[PDB]
Amino acid sequence: DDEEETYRLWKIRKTIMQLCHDRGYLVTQDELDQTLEEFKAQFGDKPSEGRPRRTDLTVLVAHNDDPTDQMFVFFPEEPKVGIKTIKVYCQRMQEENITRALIVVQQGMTPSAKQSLVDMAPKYILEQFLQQELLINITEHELVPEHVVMTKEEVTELLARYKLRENQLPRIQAGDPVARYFGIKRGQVVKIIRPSETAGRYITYRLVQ
Amino acid sequence: LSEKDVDPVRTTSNDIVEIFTVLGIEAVRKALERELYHVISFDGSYVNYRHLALLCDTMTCRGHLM
Amino acid sequence: KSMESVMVKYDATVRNSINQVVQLRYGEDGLAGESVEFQNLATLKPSN
Amino acid sequence: QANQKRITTPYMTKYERARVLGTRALQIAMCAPVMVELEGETDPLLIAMKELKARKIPIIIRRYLPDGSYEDWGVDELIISD
Amino acid sequence: EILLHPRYFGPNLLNTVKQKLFTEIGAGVIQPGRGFVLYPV
Amino acid sequence: DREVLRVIFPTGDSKVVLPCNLLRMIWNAQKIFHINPRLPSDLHPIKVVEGVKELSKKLVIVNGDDPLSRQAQENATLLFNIHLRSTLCSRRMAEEF
Repeated sequence: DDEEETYRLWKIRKTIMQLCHDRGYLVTQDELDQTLEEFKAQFGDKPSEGRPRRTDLTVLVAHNDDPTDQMFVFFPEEPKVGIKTIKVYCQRMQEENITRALIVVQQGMTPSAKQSLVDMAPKYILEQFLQQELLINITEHELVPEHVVMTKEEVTELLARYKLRENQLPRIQAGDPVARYFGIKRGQVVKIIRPSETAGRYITYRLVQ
Repeated sequence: LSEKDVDPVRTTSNDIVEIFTVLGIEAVRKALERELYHVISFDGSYVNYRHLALLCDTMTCRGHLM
Repeated sequence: KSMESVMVKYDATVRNSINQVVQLRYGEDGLAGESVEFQNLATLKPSN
Repeated sequence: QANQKRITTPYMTKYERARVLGTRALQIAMCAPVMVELEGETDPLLIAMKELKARKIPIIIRRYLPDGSYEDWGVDELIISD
Repeated sequence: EILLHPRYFGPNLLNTVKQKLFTEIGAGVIQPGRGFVLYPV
Repeated sequence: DREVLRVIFPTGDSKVVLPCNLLRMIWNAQKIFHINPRLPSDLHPIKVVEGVKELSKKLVIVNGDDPLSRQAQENATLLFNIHLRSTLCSRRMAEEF
């Protein structure tokens, strides 16, 4: 029915708010807790023949530590995205001066679009999420422990304490579902904190590779 | 996990490659220990955790299923 | 054939031949498996 | 490394006890001077255990850390438990 | 690199490593499987 | 510590594996020192509090005063220290042991 698309759009949005907050962007509690009824009261009943059309529920958020560090989240009208869309969003990122965006791709992208994100990568960081990758916050799953991105000062103190080299840490691939959720990139480190049935708590470090 | 009224926190599979693709290397590190525990403990036997843990760490320290 | 080098170092880390870290303490815990015993927590189960 | 900043445990490991006794026994068998009054003992491996419990064995243990550094521990400096 | 036989591991050890070197001081590594100690000089 | 345990053991299974059997060591002490449990004890309850604090500082698995070392030192011994405080507490040393 027309309501399943409204339920999807809300549930995807709620996950993105939690993701933005987990990245450290300033998200208001009223948007983190937003119910389907309040989402429907803001954006309308059905997106086909109605107000919550794609692009309309685009999101923009600013970082907690700096007001100029800002990130878009886009919900393309193209079910499979082309360069036609990405280059427009790059222009908007130039105009509004926004270095990051998330593209909530419905079904996929053309290979040239997938390449273009790397061809732009050091300039504008674009990251793709499939619609089905956001219907659940996988970090709320009981198997997924708490992941914390370390700062370079912490990573320097870590390696000085244990006298390690980065390659001696265990590793996480940048395509890992959680490393993407935290938006992490090569050479960063995650501090992972988990309950231990022998010790009570254990802290693990993964190098991103 | 996406469906309505399914519990997205607890619902889990015994297929570990699904867990790696949906939940990643740390969920695998836990789910693998659960699977190794289940085959050992089903017949009532017991093995110290530190052996289960060390195998699951060795099979996952690389960042992917070895 | 994979685990035969995985070993506790004088750092008390567990490392392979490459000196890659497998665990920061043995068993997350630092204890030999032969000494530990089953015990009850006592505080866990009682009502308030 | 110096005597300070020793981070390895002050106990002698079982593996160190095994090799220290094995090595000191062969020394005693090779007419190495014995650091304790042997009360008619003659087996060099029981003399080595006698010397270990007296902390009289003239051996140092070089413990290698996984960074390639090392600590030198005199056998008498370690806590000996067997 | 002098090798010294365990019979010499008395007080005169260091004097002997010289007296032997002057006939033919580092850390004396004990060789595994043998009584002989190897001194670099 | 009770709320920490209820995170670590969401099932409430109190059976746990730890290095030192505290109840047996208490029973050994009761026998070694000929303790009559019907008489009042000369053990001051503050020595119970002070002693467990001073003991816990000696159960070192991670050396060094660096804060990451101390966070690891605390995490390595968390469950055993909860158990140690749950047993060598001042009241049980007066009502039970």
